[PDB]
Amino acid sequence: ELVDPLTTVREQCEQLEKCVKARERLELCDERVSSRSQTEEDCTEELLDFLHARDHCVAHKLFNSLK
Amino acid sequence: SDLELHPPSYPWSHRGLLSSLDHTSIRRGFQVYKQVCSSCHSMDYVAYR
Amino acid sequence: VAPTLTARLYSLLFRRTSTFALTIVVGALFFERAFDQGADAIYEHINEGKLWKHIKHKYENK
Amino acid sequence: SHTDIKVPDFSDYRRPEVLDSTKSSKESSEARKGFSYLVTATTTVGVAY
Amino acid sequence: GRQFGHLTRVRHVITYSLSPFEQRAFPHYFSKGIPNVLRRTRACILRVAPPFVAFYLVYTWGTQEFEKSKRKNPAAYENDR
Amino acid sequence: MTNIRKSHPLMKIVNNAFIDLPAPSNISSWWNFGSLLGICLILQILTGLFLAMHYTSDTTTAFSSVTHICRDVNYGWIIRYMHANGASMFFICLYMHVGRGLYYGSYTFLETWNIGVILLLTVMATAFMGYVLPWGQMSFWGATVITNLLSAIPYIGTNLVEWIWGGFSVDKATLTRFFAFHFILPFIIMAIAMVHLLFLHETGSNNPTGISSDVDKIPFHPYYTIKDILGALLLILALMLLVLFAPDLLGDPDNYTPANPLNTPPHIKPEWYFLFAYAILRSIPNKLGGVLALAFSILILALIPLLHTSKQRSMMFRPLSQCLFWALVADLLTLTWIGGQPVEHPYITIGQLASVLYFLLILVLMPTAGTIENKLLKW
Amino acid sequence: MTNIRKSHPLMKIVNNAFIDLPAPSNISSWWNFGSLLGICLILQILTGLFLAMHYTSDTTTAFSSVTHICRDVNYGWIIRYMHANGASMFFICLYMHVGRGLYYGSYTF
Amino acid sequence: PEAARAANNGALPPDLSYIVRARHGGEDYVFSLLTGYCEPPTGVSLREGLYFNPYFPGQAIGMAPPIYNEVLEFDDGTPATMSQVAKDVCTFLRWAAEPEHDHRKRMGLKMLLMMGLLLPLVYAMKRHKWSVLKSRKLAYRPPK
Amino acid sequence: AVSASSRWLEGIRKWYYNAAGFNKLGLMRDDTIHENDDVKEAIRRLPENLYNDRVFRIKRALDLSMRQQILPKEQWTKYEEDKSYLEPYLKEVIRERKEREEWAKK
Ligand code: HEC
Ligand code: HEM
Ligand code: HEM
Ligand code: HEM
Ligand code: FES
Repeated sequence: ELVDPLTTVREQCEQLEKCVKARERLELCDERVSSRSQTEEDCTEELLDFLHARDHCVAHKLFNSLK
Repeated sequence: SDLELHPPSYPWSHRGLLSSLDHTSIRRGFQVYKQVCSSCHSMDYVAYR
Repeated sequence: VAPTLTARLYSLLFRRTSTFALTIVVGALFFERAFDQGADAIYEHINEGKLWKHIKHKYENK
Repeated sequence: SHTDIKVPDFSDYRRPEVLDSTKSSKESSEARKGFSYLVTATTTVGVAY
Repeated sequence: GRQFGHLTRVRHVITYSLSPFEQRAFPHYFSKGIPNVLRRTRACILRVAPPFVAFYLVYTWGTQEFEKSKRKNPAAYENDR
Repeated sequence: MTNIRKSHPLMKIVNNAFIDLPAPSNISSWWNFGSLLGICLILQILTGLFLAMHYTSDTTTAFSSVTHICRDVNYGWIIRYMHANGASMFFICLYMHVGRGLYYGSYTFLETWNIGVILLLTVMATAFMGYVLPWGQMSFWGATVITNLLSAIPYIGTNLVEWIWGGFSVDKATLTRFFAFHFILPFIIMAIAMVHLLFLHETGSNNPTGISSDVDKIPFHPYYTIKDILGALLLILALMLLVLFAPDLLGDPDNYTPANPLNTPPHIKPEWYFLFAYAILRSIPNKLGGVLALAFSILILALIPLLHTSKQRSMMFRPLSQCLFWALVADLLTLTWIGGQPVEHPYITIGQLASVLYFLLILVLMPTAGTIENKLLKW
Repeated sequence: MTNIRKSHPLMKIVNNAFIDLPAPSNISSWWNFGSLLGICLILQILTGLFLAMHYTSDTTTAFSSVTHICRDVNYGWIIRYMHANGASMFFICLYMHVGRGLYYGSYTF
Repeated sequence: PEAARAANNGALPPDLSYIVRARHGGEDYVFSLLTGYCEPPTGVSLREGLYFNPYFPGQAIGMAPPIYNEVLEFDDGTPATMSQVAKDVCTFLRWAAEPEHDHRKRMGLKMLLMMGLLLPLVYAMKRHKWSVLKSRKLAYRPPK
Repeated sequence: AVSASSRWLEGIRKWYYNAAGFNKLGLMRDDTIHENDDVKEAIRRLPENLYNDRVFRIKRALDLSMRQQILPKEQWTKYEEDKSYLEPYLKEVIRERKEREEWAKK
C-alpha cells in the first residue's frame, strides 16, 4: 500500500489551469494524430510542455510532504 | 534537438548556505545501493572508510 | 579625574613597542581558543539531528 | 607683506577633544593617540590568526 | 638622476596640513558623502547605460526568435502535410 | 647618506626602486590592478607547486591521481580548488589591467606597452596547457580541436602538427609534454615581469587626467603600500567566497568523465575567458582565412599606438571617444555569450555581424573620432 | 654618448656590466672557471629538460621509462648520458672554483 | 567493460561515483528522472529495452525502471515509498561526490565572522594615513 | 555641405566645450594638451607671469581630482573667455622645424 505521497500530490497540481489547459492540446494533437498517426507527426513535443508546467507546481508541495 | 526539460528546483535540506546534510537519511541511501545499484552501476572511488 | 581606560592602556602597553608587539601575540593566543569554540555551537545549533554528534547517540556503544 | 599669511580653519576635520583654543592638548593627548594605535594593534590580531 | 631633487621648478606655492591625530577618520562621511555620490553618478550614467541596454534587448530578443524556430516544429509547417 | 642602511648591501638600493619611487597624487583604485596581478601570480606558483607533489603524468595514471587528491589527502581539496579558481581570478584582473590601459591612454608609453602585449600572449598559452592536464573528457577533445586547427598552414602544416603531437593523435607523449611545459613556463612570465616593470621606472606612472604630473609627487611607502594591501585583501574574499561556498559555479565545464576517444560530447567549448576568441573563428566559413583572424584578434593591440589621433591623451575629456569605447565593451561581452551558444541560424548571423563591428570600432571609428574633436575645439 | 646604441633600451646599459667591466691584466687560466660553471649550468637545464618530456614519475613506471629512453627514442641515448656525466663535469669545475678561492685569498671579499 | 556491456544489451552503465557533478542540472536531474516514466505518446516507437522517459536526452533508455513502491525494507523501518526511497538515494550520491561537504561550510561561516572585523578595520587605517592628503590647503602667493 | 548644421555646430562646439569636464575643474583649453617634443620647446619660451599661472592651475587641478570634487560652478571657466596664449608661440616651433625637415630633403 502506502499509496506514496507522490501520486497524491500529482493530481492536485494537474488540476490547475495551465496543466489541464495544455492537456487539452494533447487530446487535440493526439486525436488528430489518431487519424493522422500515419504521418511523421508525434505529440511528444506537446507532452513535454505539459510536463514542465506540471512539475513547477509539483516542485514545492511534495518535497515538504516527504519525511 | 530533443526538448530537454529541466528539473524543477526542489528544496533541499542542504540547499541553503549553512545548511548541512542529513546523515540519518544517508544510512538508508547507502542501503539502497547495496541492494539495487549493485547489479550494474558500480562505484570505484570509495572505500569502506 | 582618573584616566580613561585608553589613557591608562596607552601608557602601560602601546608605548613600549616591545609590549605593543607582545600584547598582540597573547591576544591572538586567547582569541582563537575562545573564538573557535563559539563558532561551532552557532553552526551546530543550526543543524540538529543532522549530525552523528547528535545522531550517533542512537547507535554508539550499541 | 609675507606676514599677511593666516591659517585657514580645519575645525570640521578635528575631533572636539582638542577643539578648544584655551586648553592644553596634553590632557587629551594621552588617550587621543591611545585610540589610534588600538585600531592598528587590533588589526594585526586578525592577520595573526 | 636622483628622483626627488630635480623633478621640476615651482614657485610660491604654500601648503598646510594637520597631524593625522588632530583630525578625524570620518569628517561627516554619510552626510557630506551621499550627495557627492549622486552628482557624480549621473555625470557618467548618460554615457554608460545605453550600450548595455542594447545588449540585453538583443539577448532577450535573440532567445525568443531562437525558441520559436526550434521548439515548435509544427509552426511554419504544421503536421498537415 | 650617513649610516643609512639602504646603501650597505647594494641590493637594497635596488630596493629603493619601490619605496621612494615617486608617484602621482590622484590615483583611482583602477591602478590597484598593478599589484593584484602579481599576488595572483605568486599565489599560483605555491599552490601551483603543492599540487605537483601528488600529481602524476600518465595516460593510465593521471585522472586516477586527481581523484586521489580530492579524496585522500589532508587539506587536499582546498588546494586544487584554489589553483583552478585562482586562474579565473587571474584573468578578471588581467583584462581590467588592459582596460585602464586604453581608456586613460597609457599606451603612449611605447615600449612598456609592447612587453605588455607579449606578457599577455604567454599567459593565454600557459593557462591553456594546464587545462589539458586533468585528462578529462572536455580536456581531450578540447585538445584536439585547438591543435588540429593549426593544420591550416598551406604546406608545412601537415608535418608541423604531427610534430607537436609526437604521433598521429593525442595519446601519451602528447600529455607528458604538456606537463613539463605547464610546469616551467610560469617562471619565464616571472622573468619578463621584472623586465616589464623596469622601463616603467624611467618615466613614472601616468595619471587619470592625462597631464604631466611633475609638480605633484608622493612617497610610495606610507601611502600606496596600504592601499595595495587593502586592495590585496578584497581579492581574498572574492577568491575565497567563490572557492569556498560555490566551487563549481565558474567551474562551468561539467565533465569529469575519463576521456574516451570514441564518444564525443554534444557541446564543446573552452572555459569561459577564451570563448570570445573561439567565437571569432566560427564566423569565417573559409578555414585558412578563419585562423588568421583569431591570430589577428589580439595582435592588433600592438598597432594601437600608431592610431593615437588627437592632441590630448586621456579619454576622460573626450565624450565621443568615450562614447564609442563603451560600445566596444558590450561588443566583446556579446561575443562571449555568442560562442557559448549552438550554431543555429538566429545565432549564426549575429556573430557575423558583431565580428565586423568589433574591428570597425577599433580600426576605423576610434581613430576618426579624435580627428573631429581636434577640429571642434579649434585646435 | 651620441647615438651609442647602448643607452637606448636601458637594458643594454645593464649589459655594460660585462663588456666594459675592467679587469686585471695578468690572469691565470685558473680564473676561467668563472664561466665554465655557468655553461655547465645552462647545458644542464636544456639537456635537463628534454629528459623530462619522456620521463614519468611513478613507482611502477619510472624505471621502465628510463629503459624506454635509451632504447626507443631517436637520439635518446646521448641526452641521458650528457645529463648524468654533465653532473660530474660540473663538480670537477666547482671544486677548482673554490680552490682558487683560498690559495689566492679571494675570500677577503 | 565488455562483460559489462554484453549483459546490458549494448548499453554501458556509467560510473556513479561523481555522476552528480557530471551531468548537468545537479542532483534534481536524477531524482525526477527516476521519478518520471511516462506512456509513449501516440505516434512514437521504441526499441524493446529502450523505455521512453522525458528527461533522458534521447528519451529512450535501456534502464528498466528499478523502483516500485516498497522494493525494500529499511534498517530504520520507515515505510518504503517510491518517493521516500528515491530521495534517500539522491542524497547519498550528493555526499559521495564531495565527501568534504559538511566539513567545508564551517570555514564558510567561520571565515565570515573572521572577515567582518578586518574590512572596516583596514578601511579605518587607510583613511587615517591618507587623512593628511585630503586635508591639504594650497594658496598661491606670488610676489607678483 | 554644412550651413545650418554649422550654426548648429557652434551649438555643439561652443557648447561642446561645456560637455568636456576640463571646463569644470578650472583648467583651460591650452593646459590640457598632450605633451610632445615641440611643446617641450614651446614651454621654455613662456615668460614668468604666464608660466607660473600655468603651474598653479594644474597643481590645484590634480589635488581636486584626488578628492573627487569639483569647483563651485560660479568659478568655472566661461567659454566666452578662452585664453589661447599657447598658439602664438607654438606655431613658431612647428614652422621652424618644417624648414629643416624640408631643407634637408635636398
Ligand atoms: C537493470 C539494471 C540496473 C539497475 C538495477 C540500475 N541501473 Fe541504472 N541504468 C542501467 C543501465 C544499463 C543504464 C544506462 C543505459 C543507457 O544509458 O541507455 C542506467 C541508467 C542509469 C543512470 C543514467 C545513466 C546515464 O546515461 O546518464 C543513472 C544515474 C542510473 N542508472 C542510476 C541507477 C540507480 C540510482 C539505480 C538504483 C535505483 C540503478 N541505476 C539501478 C542499469 C541499471
Ligand atoms: C600563471 C601561473 C599558472 C596558471 C595560470 C596555471 C593554471 C593552471 C590551470 C588553469 C590548471 C588546470 C586547472 C584544473 O585542472 O583544475 C592548472 C593545473 C595545474 N597546474 Fe598550473 N597554473 C599556473 C602555475 C602553475 C605552477 C607554477 C605549477 C607547478 C609548480 C602548476 C602546476 C599545475 C599542475 C600540476 C596542474 C594539474 C593539477 C590540476 O590541474 O588539478 N601550475 N594550472
Ligand atoms: C602578468 C602580466 C602583468 C603584470 C604582472 C603586470 C604588472 C604591472 C605592474 C605591477 C605595473 C605597475 C603598476 C601599474 O602601472 O599599473 C604595470 C604597469 C603597466 N602594465 Fe602591466 N602587468 C601585466 C600585464 C600587462 C599587459 C598584458 C599589458 C598590456 C598589454 C600591460 C601594460 C601595462 C601598462 C601600460 C602599464 C603602465 C600603465 C601606467 O603606468 O599608467 N601590463 N604592469
Ligand atoms: C644544476 C642542475 C642539475 C643537476 C646538477 C642535475 C643533476 C641530475 C642528476 C645527477 C641526475 C641523475 C643522473 C642520472 O640518473 O643519470 C639528474 C636526473 C634528472 N634530471 Fe637533473 N640535474 C640538473 C638540472 C635538471 C633540470 C633543469 C631538469 C629538468 C628540466 C632536470 C631533470 C632531470 C630529470 C627528469 C632527471 C631524471 C632523468 C634521469 O635521471 O635519467 N635536471 N639530474
Ligand atoms: S573542425 Fe571538425 S567541426 Fe570544426
